[PDB]
Amino acid sequence: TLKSFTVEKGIYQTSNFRVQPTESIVRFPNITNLCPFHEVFNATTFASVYAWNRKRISNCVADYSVIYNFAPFFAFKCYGVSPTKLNDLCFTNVYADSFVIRGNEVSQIAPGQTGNIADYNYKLPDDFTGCVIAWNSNKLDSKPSGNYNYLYRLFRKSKLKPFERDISTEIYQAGNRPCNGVAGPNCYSPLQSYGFRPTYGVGHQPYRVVVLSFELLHAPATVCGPKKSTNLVKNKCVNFNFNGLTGTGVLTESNKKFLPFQQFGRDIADTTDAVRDPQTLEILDITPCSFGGVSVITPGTNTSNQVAVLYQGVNCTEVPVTGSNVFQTRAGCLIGAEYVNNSYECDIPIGAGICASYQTQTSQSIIAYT
Amino acid sequence: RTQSYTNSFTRGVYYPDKVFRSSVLHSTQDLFLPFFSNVTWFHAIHVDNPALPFNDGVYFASTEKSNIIRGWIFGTTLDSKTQSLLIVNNATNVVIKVCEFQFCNCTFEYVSQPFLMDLFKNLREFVFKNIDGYFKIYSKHTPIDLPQGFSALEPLVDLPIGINITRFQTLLAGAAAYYVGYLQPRTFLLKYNENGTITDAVDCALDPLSETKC
Amino acid sequence: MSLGAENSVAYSNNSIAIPTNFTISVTTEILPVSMTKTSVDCTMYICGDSTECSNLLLQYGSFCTQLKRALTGIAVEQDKNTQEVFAQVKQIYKTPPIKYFGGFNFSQILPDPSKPSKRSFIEDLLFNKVTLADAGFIKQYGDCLGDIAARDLICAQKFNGLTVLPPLLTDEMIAQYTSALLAGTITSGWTFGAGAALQIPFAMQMAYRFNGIGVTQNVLYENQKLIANQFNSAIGKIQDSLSSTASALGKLQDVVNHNAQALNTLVKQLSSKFGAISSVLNDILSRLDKVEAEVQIDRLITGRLQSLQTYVTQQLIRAAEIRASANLAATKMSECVLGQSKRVDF
Amino acid sequence: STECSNLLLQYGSFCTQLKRALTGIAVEQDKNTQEVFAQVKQIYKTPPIK
Amino acid sequence: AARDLICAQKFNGLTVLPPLLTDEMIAQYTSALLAGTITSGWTFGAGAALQIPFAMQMAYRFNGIGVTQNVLYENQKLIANQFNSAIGKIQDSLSSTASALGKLQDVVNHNAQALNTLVKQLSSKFGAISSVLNDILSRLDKVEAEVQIDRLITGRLQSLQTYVTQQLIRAAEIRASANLAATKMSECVLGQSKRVDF
Ligand SMILES: *[C@@H]1O[C@H](CO)[C@@H](O[C@@H]2O[C@H](CO)[C@@H](O)[C@H](O)[C@H]2NC(C)=O)[C@H](O)[C@H]1NC(C)=O
Ligand SMILES: *[C@@H]1O[C@H](CO)[C@@H](O[C@@H]2O[C@H](CO)[C@@H](O)[C@H](O)[C@H]2NC(C)=O)[C@H](O)[C@H]1NC(C)=O
Ligand SMILES: *[C@@H]1O[C@H](CO)[C@@H](O)[C@H](O)[C@H]1NC(C)=O
Ligand SMILES: *[C@@H]1O[C@H](CO)[C@@H](O)[C@H](O)[C@H]1NC(C)=O
Ligand SMILES: *[C@@H]1O[C@H](CO)[C@@H](O)[C@H](O)[C@H]1NC(C)=O
Ligand SMILES: *[C@@H]1O[C@H](CO)[C@@H](O)[C@H](O)[C@H]1NC(C)=O
Ligand SMILES: *[C@@H]1O[C@H](CO)[C@@H](O)[C@H](O)[C@H]1NC(C)=O
Ligand SMILES: *[C@@H]1O[C@H](CO)[C@@H](O)[C@H](O)[C@H]1NC(C)=O
Ligand SMILES: *[C@@H]1O[C@H](CO)[C@@H](O)[C@H](O)[C@H]1NC(C)=O
Ligand SMILES: *[C@@H]1O[C@H](CO)[C@@H](O)[C@H](O)[C@H]1NC(C)=O
Repeated sequence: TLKSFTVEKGIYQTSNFRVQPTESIVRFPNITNLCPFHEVFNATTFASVYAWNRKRISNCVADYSVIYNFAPFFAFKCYGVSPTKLNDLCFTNVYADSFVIRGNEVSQIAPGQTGNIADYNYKLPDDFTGCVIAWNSNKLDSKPSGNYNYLYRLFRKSKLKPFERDISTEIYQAGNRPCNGVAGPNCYSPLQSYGFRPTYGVGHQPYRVVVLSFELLHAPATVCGPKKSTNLVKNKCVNFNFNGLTGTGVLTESNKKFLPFQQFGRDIADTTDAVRDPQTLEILDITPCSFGGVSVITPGTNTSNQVAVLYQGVNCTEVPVTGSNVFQTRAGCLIGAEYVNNSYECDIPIGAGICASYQTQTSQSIIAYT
Repeated sequence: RTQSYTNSFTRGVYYPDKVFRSSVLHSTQDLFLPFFSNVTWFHAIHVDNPALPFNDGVYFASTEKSNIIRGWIFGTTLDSKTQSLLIVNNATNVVIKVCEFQFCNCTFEYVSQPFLMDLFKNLREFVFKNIDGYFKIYSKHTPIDLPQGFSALEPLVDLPIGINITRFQTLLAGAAAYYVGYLQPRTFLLKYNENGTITDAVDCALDPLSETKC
Repeated sequence: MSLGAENSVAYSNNSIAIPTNFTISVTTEILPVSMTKTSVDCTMYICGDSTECSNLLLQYGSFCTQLKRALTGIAVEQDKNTQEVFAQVKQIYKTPPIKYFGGFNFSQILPDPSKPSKRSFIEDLLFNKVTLADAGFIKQYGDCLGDIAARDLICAQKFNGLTVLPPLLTDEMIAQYTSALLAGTITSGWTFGAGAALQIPFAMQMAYRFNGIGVTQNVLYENQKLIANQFNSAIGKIQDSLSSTASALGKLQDVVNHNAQALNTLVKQLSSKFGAISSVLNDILSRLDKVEAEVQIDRLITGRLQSLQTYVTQQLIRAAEIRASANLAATKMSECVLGQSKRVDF
Repeated sequence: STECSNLLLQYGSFCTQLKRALTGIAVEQDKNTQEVFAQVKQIYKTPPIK
Repeated sequence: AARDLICAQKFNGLTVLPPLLTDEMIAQYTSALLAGTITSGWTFGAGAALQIPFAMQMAYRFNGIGVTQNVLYENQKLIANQFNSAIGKIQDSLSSTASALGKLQDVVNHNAQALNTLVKQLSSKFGAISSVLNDILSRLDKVEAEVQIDRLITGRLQSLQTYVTQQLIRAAEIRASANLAATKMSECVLGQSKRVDF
């Protein structure tokens, strides 16, 4: 630590001890069904962008590795979450929406992105912890005469605020003249069809897009990945994977009175302290296992080589275990030095009226004294 | 109708999250009832216009001991033209509906225990809000007008409906009396006890003493 | 605001005014000496048993060796401050059993063996008045490993690598130093500050001090009883003033409150995001793949290093201020307890 | 600005520390002026003759 | 048309608080401490003021420096003339040279130049593309505007922390010099000094 080949007489602080974890415990909710992603992805037709279909996915087990088989898409690019880490931790509710757009409008379905579709057809929130899957469908959703099945909205009296859908169609009033259901000069139909031809460019081809909106925290989990569970253990510093919330600490019985809608217990420093078991409704306190500072007490290298270790601030009735002499202080306890009833001047300090020295005994050793 | 105004005092505080916290002071920013505001008192007597706007959050209260209030109808308009929210509770098991039947698309039928566990004064209190497609329900039963005490309301029932609501009304089985309070975005400081129940609170934008406390 | 009461001396070039009577008064003064010694572990604070954060921190730089060296120097400086202000006497004196010092009381100041700690009445009142917190390693990781319904801040600051070192000199040897200095001042006078202690009764010592201040020593031996009664009444008034008002030890309470507030801010700093998506290292390493988690961990590590630099710099400035106050206390102890000082209002 | 204040709120209590320190400096100068100059209890007055 | 820097420091959120004691109240304290030394000697620093003429008041202070009091009473007019000549000479010395007040000028100049270099650093870019917030929120959308705002906030917070640290060190130095001034005021005005060259 001191980056030197010789050290002088005195007390030195070097490192810290930590009790290593023993085993691994994984606790997941008891859900056995399989999520119908195939029904979402293998569909004959998709609804329009102004009338997008929303599917609720809950109370099943989701396999995210089978999505690459269903659709030949480019990539699975996501905000806040990674593709590769989906199967380990797990969520509460899954929202799946599917609609069809042009090639120019793929870039504006994003958090914080505005435009035409984002202002009038489908708007994403800024903290949107989900993502999209887009792929070309020029061989299915295109016709030589033109596929006129899909519509979009051009005019609206306000902008879109997120996760809302407009169904009713009204003739827009672009001037002071009222319309009253008549398409006049300043009155226009709110919907226009998509012109989809196979002879068009790649920027105007039809695209089948599916967005997967995922919800984080609260709402005790209904959908989780394919990882199996593990039997619960208590009073041991072990690893735990509780609903995807990993950590390291001591699992123990707790007497806290959680409300029935509450599942997590937070400390002052924004750290999980009390946890709810997903299998059975019991409350467990999470405390990290024992650690502390380590002090090295030594004389000079020119004098001797014998070293006494001070375990800083921890009781050594539970020390993770170096000689045979143990003396207890207020600052901790001392290993490798005995205790004498003599009273000398302080050669090297420890704290709380304890001083060490290198002295004769018969014959040279490290003694501690008041 | 008998439109009357009474002091709301300090009867609009609820748990803003589903996280247990013990003996800590946490400051949150959420839609809330301002302290010492005015609520609207109605004496709905039938042998009156029940048209009440939403205005981003509805605080509902009822001091009626008997189970005479049945449910609430929500939505934009009630003409069987657009989507409207139709909580009906027949005092046996509550039924939630998304359909727009005139004086009887998610279609979320939540058939379980009712929202009205009550059989002293036995005041009832409800807080309704809609942020990110979610109509929340907070409810408490306080055996005690508005008393000088605190009662933290709990998120007992959640609704993933995702519709748009502007106009709401009440339902009866004529001595109806209820209080309507409005919600505005504000900053609170909430005091948790050692048991995890909110016992003290302060508004951060009411008084310079309260702003100094915040 | 009023600057004070008005006064006007009727001055003329033939008028002198001399006193005809005196009054002995006792005045207290409070000075800090030391503060709470702390030490910060980087890897348990910034990371909290995460290997990727430790790899990024060892890739980052060598700031933690500087921080640990600075905090160790502050701790050694605090021990030096207490050693310099208190241990100025060479041999630990003891009081004689006979307590007749010319009619003076001398009972609230000398210690009594009835208490387990050899502490007098006024030291007991001073220790009872201060609402002391974070004494040292009085916990020894025993209560924090147990379960408490209302978790205090102290277990949270112990679990995040922020320890409080106990002082080298505890309360009993400080009380023994003060008892030795009182025994030397009462029996020997100022002669124990120069060489060995020379015994002298209290009346000739008070005559020595009156001859020092400029009054002929015949005034004392004709007014011994009045001086003794005024001294006893002044000690009683000082004891009543400490027993009534609890707002007299504001500087020491300010020192303890400053250290507690600094450690509370250092603990509560980890609740923020610093521009990252989450304040938990485990959530970042579990939700993301390698590169973006490295980006978020880089932002969090930069923010936590900035916070720790701010805390260490503030602690160094406070250490310099308390060292200056301790040096003033040490020279006041050297020039006023061990002798008679002629400087006006020192 | 509102959104810049929102992004500043993601940082911790840095500005709570800095505003508290300068207030502690600003209270200290009054103590210095009171300690140096106000060392006399009563406001004295010179005689009219000089 | 010629705008001063005081208005820029005013609108950029850098207020300056007034002192509690005004210029008149310090003058009354100094006049009172002059009225205590002339008409009472060092007796008003210990207990209550005692009336005493200036002849035995000057004759007391020669006994502190080892000269018997007959020297003053045999040489009073010469001492009075020398005191008046010294007062006139130090009045002319302060009236002629304006460079004697170098210590009190630096206290103003340090704080003025520190505020001036704090205000000037807002024109820096701190790794962004512009020194104006409103330009980059009129031009860029929020996804990378958040990153640009984060870079600007990091630079401004670093500059503010540097300024607060410099203010803390300067206040500690001024506190030490003020305690030295306080003990000099309490020892040399309110009484006589046996400390040589104090
Ligand atoms: C100097 O002051 C003391 C006060 O401490 C005077 O003592 C008082 O004398 C009166 C005489 O009537 C008594 O009633 C008081 O009880 C005494 N007080 C104390 C505390 O003993 C003393 O007399 C004064 N000296 C002179 C010469 O008058
Ligand atoms: C010295 O002062 C002490 C403290 O007041 C005196 O002790 C008290 O004397 C009164 C007088 O009867 C008693 O009522 C108290 O109970 C005593 N207190 C204690 C703690 O003993 C003492 O009398 C004074 N004189 C001497 C010579 O010691
Ligand atoms: C699921 O959870 C635990 C797993 O052992 C079991 O006790 C419980 O009965 C199970 N419930 C169902 C409905 O499978
Ligand atoms: C999708 O799955 C169905 C089975 O339900 C299958 O008939 C069809 O060929 C698959 N592919 C497409 C592109 O629909
Ligand atoms: C250490 O442990 C022992 C027994 O386990 C206990 O009696 C003691 O109080 C503990 N603490 C200290 C400081 O010795
Ligand atoms: C609430 O409204 C009524 C009618 O406008 C008014 O009289 C009353 O003062 C209001 N309450 C307040 C301002 O607290
Ligand atoms: C929603 O579904 C219900 C189910 O019967 C139906 O009555 C209602 O008309 C639907 N609303 C629409 C399609 O807007
Ligand atoms: C609901 O409809 C109103 C118009 O009545 C509109 O202003 C608002 O933006 C809509 N969306 C909401 C509240 O999310
Ligand atoms: C917390 O709950 C216990 C259990 O009955 C109760 O005795 C105590 O009074 C409660 N605390 C408060 C502050 O009411
Ligand atoms: C004393 O003061 C008076 C009043 O001014 C003055 O006339 C006189 O000359 C002074 N000196 C003596 C010795 O009286």
